[PDB]
Amino acid sequence: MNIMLTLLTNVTLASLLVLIAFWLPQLNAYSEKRLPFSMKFFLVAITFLLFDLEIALLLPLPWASQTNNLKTMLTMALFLLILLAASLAYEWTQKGLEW
Amino acid sequence: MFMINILSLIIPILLAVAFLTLVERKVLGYMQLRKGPNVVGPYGLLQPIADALKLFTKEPLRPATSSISMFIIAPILALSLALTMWVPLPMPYPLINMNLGVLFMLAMSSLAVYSILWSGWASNSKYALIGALRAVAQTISYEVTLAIILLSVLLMNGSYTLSTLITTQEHIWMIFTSWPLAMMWFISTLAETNRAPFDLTAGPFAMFFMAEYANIIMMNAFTAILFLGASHDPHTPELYTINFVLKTLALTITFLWIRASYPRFRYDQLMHLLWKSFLPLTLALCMWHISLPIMTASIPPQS
Amino acid sequence: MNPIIYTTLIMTVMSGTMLVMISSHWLLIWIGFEMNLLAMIPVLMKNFNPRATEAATKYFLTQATASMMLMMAIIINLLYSGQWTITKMFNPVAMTMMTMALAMKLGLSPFHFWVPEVTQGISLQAGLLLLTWQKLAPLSVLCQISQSINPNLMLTMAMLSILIGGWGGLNQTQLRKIMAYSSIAHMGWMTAVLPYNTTMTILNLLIYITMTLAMFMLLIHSSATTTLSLSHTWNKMPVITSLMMVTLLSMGGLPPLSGFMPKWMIIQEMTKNESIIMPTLMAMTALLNLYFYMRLAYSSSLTMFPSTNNMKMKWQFEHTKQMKLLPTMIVLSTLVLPMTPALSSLN
Amino acid sequence: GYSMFAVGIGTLLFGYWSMMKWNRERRRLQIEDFEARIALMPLFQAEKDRRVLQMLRENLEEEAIIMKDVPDWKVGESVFHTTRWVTPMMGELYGLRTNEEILSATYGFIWYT
Amino acid sequence: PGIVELPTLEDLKVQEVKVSSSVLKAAAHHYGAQCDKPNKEFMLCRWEEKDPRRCLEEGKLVNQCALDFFRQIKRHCAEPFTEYWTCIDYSGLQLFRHCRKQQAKFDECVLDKLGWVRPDLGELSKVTKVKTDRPLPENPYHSRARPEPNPEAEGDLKPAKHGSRLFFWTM
Amino acid sequence: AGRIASFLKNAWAKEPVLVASFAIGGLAIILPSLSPYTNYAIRINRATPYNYPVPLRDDGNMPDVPSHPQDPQGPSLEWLKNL
Amino acid sequence: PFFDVQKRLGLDLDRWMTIQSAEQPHKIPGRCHAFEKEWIECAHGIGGIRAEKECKIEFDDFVECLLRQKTMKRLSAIKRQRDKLIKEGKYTPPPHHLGKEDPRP
Amino acid sequence: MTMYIAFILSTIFVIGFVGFSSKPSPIYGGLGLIVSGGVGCGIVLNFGGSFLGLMVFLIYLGGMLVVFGYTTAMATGDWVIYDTGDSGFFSEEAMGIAALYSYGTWLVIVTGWSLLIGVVVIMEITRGN
Amino acid sequence: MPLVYMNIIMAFAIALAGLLMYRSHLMSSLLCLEGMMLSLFIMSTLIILNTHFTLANMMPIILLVFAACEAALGLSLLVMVSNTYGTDYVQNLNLLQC
Ligand SMILES: CCCCCCCCCCCCCCCCC[C@@H](O)O[C@H](CO[C@H](O)CCCCCCCCCCCCCCC)COP(=O)(O)OCC[N+](C)(C)C
Ligand SMILES: CCCCCCCCCCCCCCCCC[C@@H](O)O[C@H](CO[C@H](O)CCCCCCCCCCCCCCC)COP(=O)(O)OCC[N+](C)(C)C
Ligand SMILES: CCCCCCCC/C=C\CCCCCCCC(=O)O[C@H](COC(=O)CCCCCCC/C=C/CCCCCCCC)COP(=O)(O)OCCN
Ligand SMILES: CCCCCCCC/C=C\CCCCCCCC(=O)O[C@H](COC(=O)CCCCCCC/C=C/CCCCCCCC)COP(=O)(O)OCCN
Repeated sequence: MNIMLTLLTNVTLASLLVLIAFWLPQLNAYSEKRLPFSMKFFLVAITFLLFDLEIALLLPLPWASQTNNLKTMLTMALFLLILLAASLAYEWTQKGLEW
Repeated sequence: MFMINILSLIIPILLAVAFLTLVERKVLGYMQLRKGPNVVGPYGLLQPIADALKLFTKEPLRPATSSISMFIIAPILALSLALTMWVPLPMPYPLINMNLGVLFMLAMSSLAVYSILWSGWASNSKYALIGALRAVAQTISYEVTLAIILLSVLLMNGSYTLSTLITTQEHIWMIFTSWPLAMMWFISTLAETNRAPFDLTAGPFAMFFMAEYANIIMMNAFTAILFLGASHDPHTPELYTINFVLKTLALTITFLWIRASYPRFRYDQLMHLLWKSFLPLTLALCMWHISLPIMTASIPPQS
Repeated sequence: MNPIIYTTLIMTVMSGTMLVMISSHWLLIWIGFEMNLLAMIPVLMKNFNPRATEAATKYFLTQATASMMLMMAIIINLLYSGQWTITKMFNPVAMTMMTMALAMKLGLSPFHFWVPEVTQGISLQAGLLLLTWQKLAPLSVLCQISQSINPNLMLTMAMLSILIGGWGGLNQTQLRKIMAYSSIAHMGWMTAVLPYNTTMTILNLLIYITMTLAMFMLLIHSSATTTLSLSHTWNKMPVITSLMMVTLLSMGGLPPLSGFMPKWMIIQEMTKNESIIMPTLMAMTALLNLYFYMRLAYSSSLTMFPSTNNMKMKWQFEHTKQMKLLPTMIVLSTLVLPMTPALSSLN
Repeated sequence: GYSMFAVGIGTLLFGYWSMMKWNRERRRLQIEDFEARIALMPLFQAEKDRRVLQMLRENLEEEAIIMKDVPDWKVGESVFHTTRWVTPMMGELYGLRTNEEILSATYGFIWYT
Repeated sequence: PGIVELPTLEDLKVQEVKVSSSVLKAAAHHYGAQCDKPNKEFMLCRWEEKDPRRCLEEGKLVNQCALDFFRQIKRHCAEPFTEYWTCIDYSGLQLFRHCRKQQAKFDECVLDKLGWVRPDLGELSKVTKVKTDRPLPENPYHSRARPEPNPEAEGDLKPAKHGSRLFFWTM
Repeated sequence: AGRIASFLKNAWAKEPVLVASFAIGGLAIILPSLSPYTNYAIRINRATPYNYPVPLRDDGNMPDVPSHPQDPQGPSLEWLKNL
Repeated sequence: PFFDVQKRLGLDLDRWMTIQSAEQPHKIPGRCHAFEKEWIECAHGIGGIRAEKECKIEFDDFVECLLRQKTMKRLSAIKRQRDKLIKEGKYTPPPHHLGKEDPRP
Repeated sequence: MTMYIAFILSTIFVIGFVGFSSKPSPIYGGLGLIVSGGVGCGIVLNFGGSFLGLMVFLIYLGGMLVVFGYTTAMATGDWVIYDTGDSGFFSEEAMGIAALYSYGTWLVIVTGWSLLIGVVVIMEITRGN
Repeated sequence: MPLVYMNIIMAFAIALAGLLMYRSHLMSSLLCLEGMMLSLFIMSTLIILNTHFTLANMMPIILLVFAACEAALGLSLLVMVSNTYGTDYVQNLNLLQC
């Protein structure tokens, strides 16, 4: 409830300020007188998406450290990070990071 | 007495980002062997008021041919995110105490690029669209490293709670435990907020400017809390508040100093810098920080 | 593509199918399907061209929709019974939706429209892999839950598949579309015996895989895509045309060739359950498959079509690359009727 | 060149040692707090059982009063074939209570920030 | 199917412990050390019976024992305990680390008066044994009778009679 | 031996970031299997009481199970205190 | 079809997540642990058909625990009748249900 | 009771799905998708799954729908199902999710391999030729 | 079965209908697929959290990951189509026919 009130207050204040800034100069009358589609941008977007997915996999590490299976958890975390590094390396060597 | 707290957290932030422009002009002027604004008011103190009044009384240059919907939506989202990204912060007691505060900050920072995307799309120009695309790509690329560094550092904290960061650094700053991660985090915050050397690019313009400067102050306060902890005495929080504010101001002055003291990167140069210098080191240091508590039997408590 | 990358993608496709077949969790089965779909796309796009891209995007759209439907069915089944193990579905709506998802994955009618176009756009090698290997995971999943599937839905979809394959095969001229419609009809035949005996389903799957592997390898050997390109083959390698005609006769269900073993056996099983009208209908429908196979045989081997002068130069050069297991595939798809009882091996 | 790397590594090692000691102390404090909670648990369990049973009894009394006119209603009829004790839902306890405590019970922990 | 049985409100009446959470946390260690036997009996009964309605007497016993413990504390060491729980109460997290000094004063006072030794680290979390005369419940799950298993017949394999017997195949 | 040293010297020039990253990653992979404190970390994790310890029913044949928390029987956390 | 590699090798690749009552972390119990345990023990080594026919009581209780349809129906009926009576005016709620009660710890 | 806040959020979710399901001007359908995703995250957070809701709000909105918008621009009744007891001194959702590394070794292996193969597949497809 | 689950399944059905309608703009088809995925995530999360099936909390995250990967794949294909035609209208994919 408190966070909902905070978000509503923030949005309301921002909207009110924007509209008053937009309408204060509007009271006074005045004169009132493609193809390229670069592939590199799409490639960097896709790379960001995939690395974001791997980061999502990596996120629960702070709570994963208390399991009594420290060897298995450590092996799995290092496996995930090694796969992330290997994906980056494959993208690097095959000229996937060129402008 | 909750709305009072929200207003007392919102209005001072806006005043701070109002006077940050004056402080930045003065600092750059004195670094460039001149004086900043010192005619309007005693020492330029009335300059932000004059700038705001001039901006709000100037006619807006609405394209009259674009999508007015997204054109008016984008500043709303930018300012709303900039203001709502302050509530988890403990100084020293957060306004809203959340278990997963850091993830909330990361999520809002990730959402921040929608304003850039929509402003570029609604600008109705191919050049503006290209600029927006470059800005979006840079922001997301650097936010990847932001997230990785954040989780790697929090591995020594115990959880995602922001308040616990005060307890972790009670005896020693986190700057000494991991300085390389801190330096890469500082550069990532510089590049995320579009600041030199990474700044390739009436009403809504002022809206965007306030959002950007509020993001600057937020990022610097977050870095101060995360890496430069202050002693917290429960019976007198004013000491912690003073220390935290001083560290935030020092980091902001460092931001202005860095802007004034360096040339700017190219787009491809900064993309290369990230993808080929920060990300490999970030992965290596994340592995090191995963393995370190198990090596030294110093796993943080909370779970 | 690089040979190492191609080998890795093929291993990933096989690993996804294996994960689907050897897993006892619905989530792991869905993961296996996703891995199969993810690695299968570049195999279609090995020879880059607009037709391959369009076929690949059609295949991706259909498979993604099927996977989403399958996941929704899994979610509903979990909701109405907190079980993840692949067993009795415990819900009618979940079973119906999962049946539609597996029909989309398999290609049974009326979800059959994508098969002819995807087969036509993509190459012969890609088509061969898609036609035989892809069927193994959905068929295994259907066999694992055959005790819960509604006989009405499966039987009507199988009948519609047989009818549609038989009718659509008559019109086509390109060989790849003929193979697509043949696959549709064979799967209509094969899924009709799922509620009764899954061993017959597996036996029909094995026989069909052998026959279509042999026919696709023969089509690759004599690089023919349209009917006339196949008619030109007799002037260079008559043995290939003769073997192809024998395999085509086998694929039509003519005894004593191997292709008669499944149909016959399948009919027998549906006669044990007092189902008489349907096997008769499917036999008279498979007569249409026989008809267009016979037309292809007339065009290819039993008559000598006009040749071309330049073909003389092709007389001097031999096939540099020989594909192993082609003679074995032909023999297994033509002369294994006398060993029919070996189906008791629960193959 | 060597001196800068040596200084950096020395700072890293000092920070690691200090954090090791502090984190071990935090582990000990956490164990102490958990032991205090463990010592306090049985009283809380007893009070919770008593409160749940009292709420169920009050709901049963109200059901007996209200359902008096419904013809085929059996007051306090279980919906499970087994006779084993089954933990009641939130609605089984706060079904007939006022709305504010319904909201408190269902949403207070989530909404408390 | 069936009628649930619930104890009358007179069966749930007991002298409640009317102290706040901080007061309970201040004396949690000594309460656990001294009042251990009724607490352990109640908790074992709760875990074995799997039914709140079969453990009312142990709940009343633990309430009474806690009241006796707090009455002793009030009689002997009221003021140091008051200071200690006030300090514990002030903090938001109610941390023991904040005011070890007041805790030391309270511990020494209660060791002087009642001779109580504060349990060390790793002692209140031990698993213990309880000697009780309550009979072990024979079927706490109220389960039915398990259905009879399949015959699972056995024997020596013999060759199939007349082979496969599949149509005309004689082998 | 000489070729490997020459290659490492070459990589340490004009590419120090990759060398540092690989060295740190290799150290993080290798070291935990050699450190003697990892078993201490496992024991510390095991010693944290998250759930209520349910007492066992006494039958007269449990000498290793203490009857009171103060009793000497049972696991002790003196090793943790000394750390 | 189903090549049971796990049971052949005893690997336990994916069997721990199949059911609610199988070794949860920190021994956190499922909401319907008891009912699922009862049904599983009823239907083990019996076969699909016999388990469906004979252990229907346990499965019905399990589904009732999972979805609580009958409990919702009963509570809705009670609430509707109480609303009708309070509309006619023959029923008044006690202080306990009006917030005027004496709360207990 | 808050006018069935779960029901209000579910209805707003359905309204957003209807709005973006008509597929008008794919950028506007995207905007409807962000609205629906925000409402769904609100539902999940209200239910009690804070980590999963924040997971949606971070991954889905920040990365995946952002990539969607990037590519587009480049071109032309309740409250009764709940529990009764407590979770102890931890959050059950966080423990279950963090059990991915100690229990779900198979899941981690297959997901990592799938992601690596996805990288390879994307490079192969976008290579061109 | 409460109204929340009914509304979620209704949302999934609406998204499926939108995907199958196919007016134009294959990007809209991908958006409909991802709306279906989001509905699946919400429903699975609610079901798993309601029953305290702790070990199943892994399932949504995993799901999301895989689904997002598919989305990426789909986008790639879309791009190629545009690079061959200049635009992503669905009616342009008519070279292959039954
Ligand atoms: C043309 C006809 C098809 C031919 C197919 C190719 C022939 C070559 C294949 C080489 C051997 C195949 C298998 C390799 C042996 C080891 C694998 C073995 O362990 O698998 C066993 C099983 O063995 C195979 O199933 C038998 C393979 C034999 C296939 C031939 C039967 C064809 C019948 C009609 C044609 C007669 C033969 C013609 C010449 C080959 C385990 O069975 P099980 O895990 O417990 O049950 C799983 C099935 N369920 C789930 C339905 C219950
Ligand atoms: C066995 C066959 C080997 C050859 C064939 C390989 C086929 C494909 C490769 C994938 C199969 C690998 C098998 C791994 C199965 C995981 C389960 C098993 O390993 O036990 C685990 C043991 O963990 C091991 O550390 C697994 C490490 C293996 C992962 C490292 C390398 C994996 C590479 C596999 C291919 C992936 C892509 C290629 C990478 C190079 C569980 O540990 P445990 O503590 O008892 O149980 C915890 C649960 N509790 C809490 C109930 C007790
Ligand atoms: C015994 C076990 C010990 C464990 C090992 C740990 C030790 C690790 C030792 C090495 C770690 C060092 C990592 C530091 C980060 C490296 C970044 C980097 O290398 O990038 C630079 C580039 O970095 C930059 O130039 C960025 C400049 C951006 C402007 C900022 C100027 C810096 C001045 C500001 C002060 C920084 C403040 C830091 C403290 C912040 C407080 C919170 C190199 O790029 P190039 O020159 O192009 O070379 C690559 C091609 N060969
Ligand atoms: C087994 C551990 C693995 C995990 C740890 C590392 C994780 C993350 C780090 C790796 C991320 C991806 C790396 C991708 C590698 C790509 C290599 C490459 O192609 O780069 C070459 C250049 O790189 C090389 O020279 C080859 C590799 C460099 C050295 C590799 C490691 C050397 C040995 C490491 C260990 C050192 C010895 C240990 C000493 C211990 C202390 C005494 C091309 O240069 P460009 O940048 O493209 O050109 C720009 C200028 N025109």
